[PDB]
Amino acid sequence: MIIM
Amino acid sequence: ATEFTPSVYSLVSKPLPSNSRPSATLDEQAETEDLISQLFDLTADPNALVSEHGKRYSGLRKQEHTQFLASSFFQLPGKFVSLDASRPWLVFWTVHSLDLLGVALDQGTKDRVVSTLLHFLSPKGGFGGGPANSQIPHLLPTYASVCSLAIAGNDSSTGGWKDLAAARQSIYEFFMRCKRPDGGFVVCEGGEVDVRGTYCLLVVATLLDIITPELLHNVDKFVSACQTYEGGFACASFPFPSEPSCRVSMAEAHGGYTSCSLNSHFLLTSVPLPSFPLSIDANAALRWTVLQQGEPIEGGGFRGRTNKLVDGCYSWWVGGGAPVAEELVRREKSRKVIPPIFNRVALQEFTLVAAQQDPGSTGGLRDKPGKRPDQYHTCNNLSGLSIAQHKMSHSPSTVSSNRLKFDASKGLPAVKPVAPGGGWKNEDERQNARREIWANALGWIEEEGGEIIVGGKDNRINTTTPVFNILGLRLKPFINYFYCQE
Amino acid sequence: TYIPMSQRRSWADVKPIMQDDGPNPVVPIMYSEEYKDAMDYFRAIAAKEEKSERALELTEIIVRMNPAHYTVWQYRFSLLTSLNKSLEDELRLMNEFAVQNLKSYQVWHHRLLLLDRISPQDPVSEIEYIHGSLLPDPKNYHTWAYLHWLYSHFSTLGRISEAQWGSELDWCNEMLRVDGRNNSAWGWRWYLRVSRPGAETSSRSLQDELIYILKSIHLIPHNVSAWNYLRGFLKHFSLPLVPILPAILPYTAFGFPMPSDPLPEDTPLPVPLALEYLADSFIEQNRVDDAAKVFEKLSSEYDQMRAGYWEFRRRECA
Ligand SMILES: CC(C)=CCC/C(C)=C/CC/C(C)=C/CONC(=O)CP(=O)(O)O
Ligand SMILES: O=S(=O)(O)C[C@H](O)CNC1CCCCC1
Ligand SMILES: O=S(=O)(O)C[C@H](O)CNC1CCCCC1
Ligand SMILES: O=S(=O)(O)C[C@H](O)CNC1CCCCC1
Ligand SMILES: [Zn+2]
Repeated sequence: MIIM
Repeated sequence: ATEFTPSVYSLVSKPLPSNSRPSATLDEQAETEDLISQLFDLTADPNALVSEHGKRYSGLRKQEHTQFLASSFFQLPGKFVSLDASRPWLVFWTVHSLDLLGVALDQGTKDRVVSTLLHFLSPKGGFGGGPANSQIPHLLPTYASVCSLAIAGNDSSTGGWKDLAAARQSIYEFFMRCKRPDGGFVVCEGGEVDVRGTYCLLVVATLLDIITPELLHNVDKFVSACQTYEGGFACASFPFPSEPSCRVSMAEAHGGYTSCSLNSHFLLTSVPLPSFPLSIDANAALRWTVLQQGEPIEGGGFRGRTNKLVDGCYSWWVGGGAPVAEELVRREKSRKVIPPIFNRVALQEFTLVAAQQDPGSTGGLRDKPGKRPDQYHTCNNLSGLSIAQHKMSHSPSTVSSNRLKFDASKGLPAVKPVAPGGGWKNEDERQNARREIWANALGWIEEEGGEIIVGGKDNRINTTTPVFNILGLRLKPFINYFYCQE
Repeated sequence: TYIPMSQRRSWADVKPIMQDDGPNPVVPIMYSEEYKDAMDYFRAIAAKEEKSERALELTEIIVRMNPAHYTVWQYRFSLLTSLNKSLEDELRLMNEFAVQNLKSYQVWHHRLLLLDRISPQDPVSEIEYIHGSLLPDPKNYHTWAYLHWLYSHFSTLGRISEAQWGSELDWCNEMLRVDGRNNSAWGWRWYLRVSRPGAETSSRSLQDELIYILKSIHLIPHNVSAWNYLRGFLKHFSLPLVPILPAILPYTAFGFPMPSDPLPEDTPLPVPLALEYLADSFIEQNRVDDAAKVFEKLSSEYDQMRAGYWEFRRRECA
């Protein structure tokens, strides 16, 4: 879930 | 409504041809084609009138997805430490998904959401990924926190919106501290510069009535120069000095950054500044968007960039960008002087057949078969599913009706710009800006008769708004609060 | 077993600060004892704005447990600059992070800040490191973005020689030889050959580029990357499509590369983007009805996933  | 949206089950599935030239890309592609097509083969065609015997039923397992989101909502295992700086996103993914699934939180739980997020708000401006005593503010948690407050908050003393209104000047000052002269923003102090930050900042500034000319200077140029030769948008553009002599995109067109770029640009088109925003190539963006929808053998899901794999989260990033690209293309056609632009049926089939967790397990939606579901893919699969189910367009007559009802005499205090001449020239110009920005933010409609609910009406989820990605029934009272409209 | 930091002599003077979640927070994470302890003391360190070696060590401990912790990375870089630490030693640590799987938007940005501050007169060793790092994942988006930034930043300083640019194109050509479907390497070629400010634009270079593009299409006729590059190339340089049509027409069923006379095996025809090329070339010739016919076939027969888009393009012809 790495969007930041 | 389906003449030009053929079901995946109605088309011939065939592998991407090799041309007798093997490569690592093709090995992964073929393996993924096998995985998805085998699951479709095991699943009853959702368009069939009576569900077939032995096959899996593809109906949207709304209660399983609710339970998936509930269990992670009140306690996360220690492994989620890797998302400790992303907890506002965990909130947003959860509460937007529940909105889409039509599941209400009780007031006590909503109050817990509001209180958790307000503890992430720094007095100097902005939300961080965790409590203000532990994390500095960051543009991305600020978007996720603000949107989550739109979903879970209210106008009362415990509703969070009042605190947001009081934070407008400090949030604005945080945004201005993030601003680079070339039109990019750092995501946080010392942080990276890309269109994720631009998108998150512009959404929040639009919703909270804190847009100024000085905030926006060169922001359009930074985004426009992110467009690549493929027609999508890269993460960032690089400014070469002579202000800059030229700007160059820094990587591939990607669904995530194309979503942020289209949405940012769209938000800027509401702003009444001269020769602003610098144009993009809307036709090339529309072409890139539709080219990323996968073939029937890969379930009609979207990929995020050329020659990579389909992934359910791009139902939102790429699928949700389609109405925006379509509207920008419509505007250019009208400036020079209706069939669906992507396969709305196939995208729903991908969501129902491939992106749901296998039945009777943990629930949740996922990137693709073989991947564990998580909150992020649950939210983005459902957000994209909503865009596929409901024909969203930006309605000039709706914007015109919004302009007719806008009350420019109501509003919160104007922001005080950081530079003396950085605000609007006068109240005529500022109020016209407030009217245009508010009226266009509320311009998205679901087209009557445009609904396509693959698999029957029990699969229907609520309508999300393009650009913002919250339900219209959340967006309207939220932005009305901050602009003092009613 | 674990030794709490309240029991450490080096830390005995620091009163930890608890996380300020409020009464009953949503999405709470059940932190390990080690992580909670380190963050309790980081909160104390950061609140007092201590810039020290123990604070530096603490930030490493935290980003090893959570590489995405942007606040701690920000503090770590401010420590490095405050303490005048060896940024070359820090780069060596960052090589290991990506090696020990520790990666993120923050690790990559930290590396960029290091390179910006070191400001090497010659960034060749970093260029070579980045090339090597692409072996496990040759499409890693942050890495390709970082490589673009590195060449762009150091070329603005005048520090990229003609030899360096030439070896970079050699490296890019080898990447596309190993996997011509690597769209990230196609994007890099576009920077090297077209978009970067120092790129040569001559009659020779346009001819060479078109040869490379067409050779690439004939090697992999269904490679979308090569087709998009061809279309971007022609559009960018305002080159007409018709003069190249001989090399494209065999896929729609002179002096530039033509398809192999027996087309490679596993090349089913028509290639939809070849039809897109043909239709756009009809539009170039104002033969709008011949273009509409090709769009209709893409819609109804040859690219039915995009039936609606191709129908839209058909209607535009009227
Ligand atoms: C509002 C926000 C935070 C938008 C972010 C949207 C996204 C998804 C941006 C993409 C980030 C990115 C390029 C990560 C790189 O690693 N991801 C992949 O490689 C996945 P793929 O193979 O599909 O490209
Ligand atoms: O798939 S979902 O709709 O989200 C939830 C499950 O179907 C629940 N199945 C129950 C089995 C026993 C009888 C009552 C229903
Ligand atoms: O008054 S404000 O500046 O708005 C908020 C306080 O400074 C909180 N600072 C935190 C200290 C620990 C590290 C993360 C930031
Ligand atoms: O409203 S309609 O589209 O005509 C038809 C219904 O929605 C069908 N929903 C199913 C009913 C039986 C249980 C599983 C779902
Ligand atoms: Zn994904």
